[PDB]
Amino acid sequence: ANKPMQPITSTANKIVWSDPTRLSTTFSASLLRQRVKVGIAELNNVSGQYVSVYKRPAPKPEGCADACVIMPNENQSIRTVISGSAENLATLKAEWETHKRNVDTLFASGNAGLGFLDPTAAIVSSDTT
Amino acid sequence: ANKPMQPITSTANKIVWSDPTRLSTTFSASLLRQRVKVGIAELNNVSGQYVSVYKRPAPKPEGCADACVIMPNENQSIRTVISGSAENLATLKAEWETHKRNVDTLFASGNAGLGFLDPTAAIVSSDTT
Amino acid sequence: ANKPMQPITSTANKIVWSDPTRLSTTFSASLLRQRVKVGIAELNNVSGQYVSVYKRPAPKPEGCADACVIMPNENQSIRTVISGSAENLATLKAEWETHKRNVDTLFASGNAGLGFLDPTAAIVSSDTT
Amino acid sequence: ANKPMQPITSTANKIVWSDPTRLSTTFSASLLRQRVKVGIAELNNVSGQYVSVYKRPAPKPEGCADACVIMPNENQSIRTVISGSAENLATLKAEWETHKRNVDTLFASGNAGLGFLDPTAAIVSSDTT
Amino acid sequence: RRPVSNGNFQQRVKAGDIVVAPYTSDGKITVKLVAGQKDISSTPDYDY
Repeated sequence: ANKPMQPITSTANKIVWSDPTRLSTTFSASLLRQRVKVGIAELNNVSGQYVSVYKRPAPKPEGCADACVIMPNENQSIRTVISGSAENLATLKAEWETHKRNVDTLFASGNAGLGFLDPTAAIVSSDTT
Repeated sequence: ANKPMQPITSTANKIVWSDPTRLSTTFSASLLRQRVKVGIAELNNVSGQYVSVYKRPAPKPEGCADACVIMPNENQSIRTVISGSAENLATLKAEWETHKRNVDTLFASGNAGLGFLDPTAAIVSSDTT
Repeated sequence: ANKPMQPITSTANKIVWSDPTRLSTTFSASLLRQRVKVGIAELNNVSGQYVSVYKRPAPKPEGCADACVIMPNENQSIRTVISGSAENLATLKAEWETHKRNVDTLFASGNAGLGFLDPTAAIVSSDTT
Repeated sequence: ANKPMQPITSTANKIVWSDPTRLSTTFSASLLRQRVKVGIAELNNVSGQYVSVYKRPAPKPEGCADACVIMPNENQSIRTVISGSAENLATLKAEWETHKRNVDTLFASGNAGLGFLDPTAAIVSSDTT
Repeated sequence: RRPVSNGNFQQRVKAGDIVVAPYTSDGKITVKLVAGQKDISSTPDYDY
């Protein structure tokens, strides 16, 4: 399994989790409810900032296991935001998951993480055919 | 496995897409590549900013207006950015998965979309026991 | 068989207790978290400021009774600040317990509270041999 | 078998101890006495600052002891002050005794050292039933 | 209570827009049930 993280700053909108065994690893979720007027209609807007930070150490050069060799740790920030209406939450879920498949086919399976972006990499829409 | 969009603007940095049937939905992808001096060593950091945008109309007023009285569209947008050393990509891919789990375990499988934060929501880190 | 109290004002940093029967006495505990560089390495620093207040008017000059409650109130404050790296809690706790009997030598067994100093007192460190 | 300390610096108010083997560790005690007048009463106010500080090396990285790798040092400081009148000192010890177990439950027994505040901690008051 | 916040309510009202939101203040509903004796039977009588 993976180490569960406990809340640090418990608030009605912000909850910040951190690994007890490694306080560097954090994952905070910030949320903001609002009543929004767009046109001839009232909609509620829910914004969720989902950011996870890991202070990963520098990669170990070549293939030495060694032992007591410390290298400076670099941050790894992965932040997402969600915007939409609660009455459209069910259809937002589909967009969220198809966003996942679009990203991973471009980043996880793809090599955009290395900086190489692929124009021909096929990506998929939300609504079904 | 639904309808695939096709690109609209290809560039060394930003590549955007759009569904031919509905140009409203887009999937932008921009990269910023930098050199970071962590310590007595130089590393390349890339900021992959991914945006998914779709215009979704407000729900019908209990089916009393209906026929071609089209109300404006909301802003169902999901922005996600990923930053980190390209040398630690593989482990950065791993935390990308647990980022999905942490988001899904409270938002997709939870009511975070509604807006109620869950202090007891089970959230784990990338590391394994 | 003491009288337990319940928290009266809670916050992400400050939590205040107070006895329902006697609201004067409080055990207010604050906590501050920071991260620092020492050996170009990250150590998470935690500062715990614990305060206990009590107001118990009883000088009681010799042995009168009846109308001898006119004597004013006096304040008793006992405050403790604990600071250190979170990574060293296991060995920091040994410092706490050593700090306990150390002050008890001066305060509990000794008469330092009256205002006296005893350089001949037995003060011992946490490190053993 | 803990190593004991003996005084270094003597002063009218402040006395400090230090370990001959390791001079980094110290335990100081500074006292302050004031003349306090209230209605038909004389109070002997004493404030005793009790500072115990260690210079503990930073945690060596796990999985290796090897040839000495000198980690830096950080200061683990534990400081307390006792404020009150001299006449009611004897019954003040119990409050100080309560302050021991009160903190021990929250910090030593609990995980408040990491920064985990527990509003459900079972803490009691000086007065009993 | 079911409070709702109207986004940038102050900015909208400064711009001149009018904002209306549903609300439900905290309530208090109680019922008293008072026991009452019942004369199930009474027949004998006497004079004073």
